[PDB]
Amino acid sequence: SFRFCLECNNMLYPKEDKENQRLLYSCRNCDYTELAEDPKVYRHELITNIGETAGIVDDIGQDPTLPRSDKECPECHSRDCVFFQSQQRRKDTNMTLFYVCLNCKKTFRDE
Amino acid sequence: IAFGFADRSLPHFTKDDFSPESKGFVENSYLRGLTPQEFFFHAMAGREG
Amino acid sequence: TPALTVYLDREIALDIEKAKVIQSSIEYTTLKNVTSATEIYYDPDPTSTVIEEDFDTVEAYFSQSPWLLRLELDRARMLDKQLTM
Amino acid sequence: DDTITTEDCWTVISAFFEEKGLVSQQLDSFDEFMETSIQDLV
Amino acid sequence: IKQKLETQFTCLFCNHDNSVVCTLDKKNSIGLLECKKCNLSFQAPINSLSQPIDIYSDWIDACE
Amino acid sequence: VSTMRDLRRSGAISPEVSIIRDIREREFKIFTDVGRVYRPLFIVEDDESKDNKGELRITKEHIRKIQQGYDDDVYGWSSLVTSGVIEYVDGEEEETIMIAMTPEDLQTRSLNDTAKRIKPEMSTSSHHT
Amino acid sequence: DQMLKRIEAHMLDLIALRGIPGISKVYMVKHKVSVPDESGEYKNEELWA
Amino acid sequence: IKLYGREDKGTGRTIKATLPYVKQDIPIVIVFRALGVVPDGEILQHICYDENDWQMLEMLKPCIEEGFVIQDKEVALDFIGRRGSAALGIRREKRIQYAKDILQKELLPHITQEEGFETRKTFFLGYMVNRLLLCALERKDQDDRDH
Amino acid sequence: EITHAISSAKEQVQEIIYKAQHNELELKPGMTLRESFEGEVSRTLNDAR
Ligand SMILES: [Zn+2]
Ligand SMILES: [Zn+2]
Ligand SMILES: [Zn+2]
Repeated sequence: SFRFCLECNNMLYPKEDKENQRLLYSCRNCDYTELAEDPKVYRHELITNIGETAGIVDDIGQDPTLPRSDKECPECHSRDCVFFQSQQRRKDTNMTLFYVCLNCKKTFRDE
Repeated sequence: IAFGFADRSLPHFTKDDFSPESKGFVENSYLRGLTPQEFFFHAMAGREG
Repeated sequence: TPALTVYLDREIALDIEKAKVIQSSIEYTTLKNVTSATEIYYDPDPTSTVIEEDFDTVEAYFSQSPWLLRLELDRARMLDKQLTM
Repeated sequence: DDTITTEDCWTVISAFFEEKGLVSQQLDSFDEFMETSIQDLV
Repeated sequence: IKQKLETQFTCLFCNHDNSVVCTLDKKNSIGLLECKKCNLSFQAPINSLSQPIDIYSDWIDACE
Repeated sequence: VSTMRDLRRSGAISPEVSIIRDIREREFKIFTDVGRVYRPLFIVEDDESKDNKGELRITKEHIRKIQQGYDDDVYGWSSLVTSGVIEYVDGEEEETIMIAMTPEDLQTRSLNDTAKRIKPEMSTSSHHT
Repeated sequence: DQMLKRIEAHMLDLIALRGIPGISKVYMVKHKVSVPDESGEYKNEELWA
Repeated sequence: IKLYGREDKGTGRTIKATLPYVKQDIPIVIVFRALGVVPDGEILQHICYDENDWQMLEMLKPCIEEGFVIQDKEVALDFIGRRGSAALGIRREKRIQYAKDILQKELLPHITQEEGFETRKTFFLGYMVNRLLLCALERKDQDDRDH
Repeated sequence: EITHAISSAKEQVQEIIYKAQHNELELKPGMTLRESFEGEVSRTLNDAR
């Protein structure tokens, strides 16, 4: 995640300081320079499994269109719960369904 | 039969069902008559053909 | 559907492990396959690193531009390709 | 009150038909056109 | 790579249309303009987002 | 959304007005456009607070009143619609709802005739709304 | 900084560990083939390919 | 709108817009700046709403990088007015105003046609581009045109 | 008999579903878990009919 300058509102561009040989966070339309906590500059992944458990909405318990289920709820121990599958459109999506309860809203896998 | 509606082929079925009938299996025959869902799946196939 | 009908050698044609070896050698492979995750670091120290995911590994391994080009590979996929990192 | 039979639905349909008719939407849009469209465009 | 542009732009001095030649030179981020009739030239910094139309706009903003 | 649903159900808002809430997308779209299409639907009362829960709002009283065609203190189709027993649905509205493909199907059922079509099992979800 | 990411992206693709290029995948296929037999008749023969 | 740049090809994953009565595409940041929000912080706010989505941030990053030359509404506008498909010789005097006109008029007229609600246009544009980026990530289904 | 066969086939399909959903259904060559699932289901239905 990349952030901007608080007062200049322009993007912080991390420029090296060879004299101290450290990482910084330097804007360009201003001169506000701040130290970089982690020497990481940019990070990118190849295999993505993020967003499968981050696409959660609270009011999902109020939808009747979704099927109900007697799948025992790990937390609320109810026997009337809905279940669905990840929203990811990747061709290789593995359909280990994200069973969701009326209350817990937890993406639990009982496998 | 695909999910022409969001996450389901028909509003009369729940979301995320996969039973044979739930995605376009006909169990009846013409003599037995066709329930509306299987009728519609057959109609889709015929239009396609 | 571009494809090739390939006939192996007589001994291989009746053999399976040799056939798999020949397939693996033939099937095209790249780092992207075995590559898993990449992480660009400004590692100021040419002689060491300030990231612990490899700190001990570099210490036992170590015994210019300071910016670090660090990446991760996929062991499961790496061995799927009959190769080691 | 009791369960709703099928002929209940058929008479439902008959009443709906008698109100609206087959050309209902046709006359509706034609009337709304003559009513509001002309002045709005003018 | 230099790109001579014998454009259709009309220059204000000799008032001849298609007399403006907008040769863009991004090497130094510095533009170049030429006329084949009165030989007037214009200068303006050129970012990665400047075009002969933008150059002509800068010329009008500068001369007049 | 419940409030506006009931608002249109009374007839306060035009039935043609389409009201769609997207739970997953955290979106709420309302349409009142010309050129939209719609078809009627029975309203299965689904509130978990009364007997009509999972049951039709329409009743044989409305049937009698229509057979009269008058109101027993004109009682027409639009009267049924306005009373809140009958709603339309456009193509997009059809998606976010669960309909009972037959009046029988509203009540969860409990035979073996070779001269008839076959109804669905409907067992994957022990609960229906 | 930008040079480092350019190098990262450049290497991400331009390193082929093994295999003939242009071959996304290969399949281990078995094959039956009629084979003349020593006595003179023909014998089919399951064989990898 | 269109997601310029291919996956690690075409340089960054940039985006440029297509407009009525124009002849060229423009970086999306530029049209944001000509509409009032020159800073990229407001642009990202109106566009990205889950800052945790660093992936969104880095797909838009080339768009942000390329959006540093324009820093105010007038340069963004004359820039835009330079590509307004109009005649030759409008000069910055009227070019900026014509650009602002086409930013207001001919642009999302169904949203607003008067002044003072270009902020509404910015918010709606940010939402639309957010949908575009979600689709590029393909975390959601492409809107079935047959629906 | 037809109904018993249909019940058995639908049971096969349901067991295939329980198989795939618990991340237990084997992958077909060059054909995804979703695509393998679809193929197995289709084969089961063809066998049933
Ligand atoms: Zn700044
Ligand atoms: Zn629960
Ligand atoms: Zn001249």
